[PDB]
Amino acid sequence: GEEELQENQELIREKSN
Repeated sequence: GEEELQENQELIREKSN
């Protein structure tokens, strides 16, 4: 869940624009 918790906030900002 950790990778989908805080780390998800990175890919949703960058890998989503």
